Amino acid sequence: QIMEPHDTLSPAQVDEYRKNGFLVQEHVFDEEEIELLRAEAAQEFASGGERVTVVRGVHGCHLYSEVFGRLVRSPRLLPIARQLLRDDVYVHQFKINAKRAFKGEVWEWHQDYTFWHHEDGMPAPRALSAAIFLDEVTEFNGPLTFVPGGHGSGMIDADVKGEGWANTLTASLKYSLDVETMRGLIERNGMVAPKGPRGSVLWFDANIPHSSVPNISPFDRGLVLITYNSVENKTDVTRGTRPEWLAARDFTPLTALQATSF
Amino acid sequence: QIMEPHDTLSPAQVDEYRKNGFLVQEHVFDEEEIELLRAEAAQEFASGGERVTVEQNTGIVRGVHGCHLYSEVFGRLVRSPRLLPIARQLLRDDVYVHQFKINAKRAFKGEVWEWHQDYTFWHHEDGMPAPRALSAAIFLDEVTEFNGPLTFVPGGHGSGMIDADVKGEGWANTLTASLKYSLDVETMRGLIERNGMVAPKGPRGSVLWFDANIPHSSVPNISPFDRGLVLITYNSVENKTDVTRGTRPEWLAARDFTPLTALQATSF
Ligand code: PRO
Ligand code: PRO
Ligand SMILES: [O]
Repeated sequence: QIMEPHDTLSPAQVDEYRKNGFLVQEHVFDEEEIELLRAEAAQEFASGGERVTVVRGVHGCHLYSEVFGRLVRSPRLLPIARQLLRDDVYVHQFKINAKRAFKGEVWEWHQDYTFWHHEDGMPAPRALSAAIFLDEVTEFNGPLTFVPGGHGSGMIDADVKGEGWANTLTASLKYSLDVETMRGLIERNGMVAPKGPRGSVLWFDANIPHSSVPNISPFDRGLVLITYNSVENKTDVTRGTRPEWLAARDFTPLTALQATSF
Repeated sequence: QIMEPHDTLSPAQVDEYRKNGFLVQEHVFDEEEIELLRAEAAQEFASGGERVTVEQNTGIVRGVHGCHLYSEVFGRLVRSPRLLPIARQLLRDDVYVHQFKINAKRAFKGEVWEWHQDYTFWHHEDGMPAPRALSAAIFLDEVTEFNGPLTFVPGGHGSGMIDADVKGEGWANTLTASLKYSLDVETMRGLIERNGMVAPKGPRGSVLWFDANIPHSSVPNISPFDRGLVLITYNSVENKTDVTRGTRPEWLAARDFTPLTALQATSF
């Protein structure tokens, strides 16, 4: 049996990712693959316990689901994560954010790296996320929205609340960026809400500022977000304040899935 | 502590490798690094027992095989971030070491490596199913016109596996001036009449990457200068050898197909 030889990003693609801080590959996974992933997302939402947020999200699924454990090692994903981070990689965080059709809430503006630095002791922004589109992403279903190029200022300040981790993945974020600081960013750089079909992957930088609106449409916007971190860039588990299902502690380099008879 | 971020080949370098079947990177390893590998190789030639090979005219060391399984330095070398990312890149897979060898081609007495394709041996002796494998040749010495460089038919990998005369049962003659599978002189001449011959050169510390199926050879070294090469053969994990048609020991043909991971920078 045969896995297709690993495909990496073109030099132009890499350049676009570096410039903008994000990049879309369309139709990475086919419909049958996507349906498998949706079914498993549904299992995880139904049985996740304390790993579910209210359903707003579920976290850490690759540690509990075999299908998700295999996904993060996929030859469609792992080679590009390696290429972009220029290292072996492991999964820092895994989450599925079901931005539900009628009543799907905001994600206020944030840089993931701000959270991961302060909550988990990640030392540099040498990480990225791959967001798999379980549904078509349009203007109307609350797309992920970015300031392009906004990753190249490093972190930028954000006020904190809670002496806990509970408010890290709510509508009200622990480290959001204020109206003024965003107005600045937006006035200079733009806003972009990249779009795509079911099965696409949206790659984005740990430090790019991003957000998403409420879901207007009658349509869902299920995303599977896999955060790859550089093994060299492993988080300092002695600054770590969160469970494994939010911030991994096993830094074993991932290997790609090979084709087997089962 | 920090390893330099993984460097891979440019698209132009990769196009050159696929077209010619070989590619030189100059000055990959520095002098101090080469010197560590030189000293470890001297240790393996002195302690490798059955894994050592001698030139016929003499008792002088021709080569030692399998050192990554016995030497910790060599076990780490194959995982080096100067090497592993490029092997993964060119083979478009995770990889593992099929074969490891050090070929000391001494200053006045190194003998011939007759024309051959590595893949022919690996396919028939070891059960490698396709030529999705490559060798990285580390130059422990400057490779010049005069110290018996590996010499290739550029582009000769792309007309598949050429047919060769088998000589005998088993494998001891896979490592000799007398090769088990050497090439039909009439097809050699053909290959060469249409493709030519090239002996890549470079300074100490360079790496010469070459395709598993590229016809290659080397002449004797009659310079006053050694040509020590550390040759690491990476194979794609998908392309793992069929260990059920395998005729040779571990130190010629690996059986552990665990994907290699890169060495990280630690405090020791
Ligand atoms: O707490 C976290 O790490 C994720 C990333 C930003 C939103 N929630
Ligand atoms: O026997 C082998 O496997 C190597 C490749 C060709 C010459 N010796
Ligand atoms: O060879």
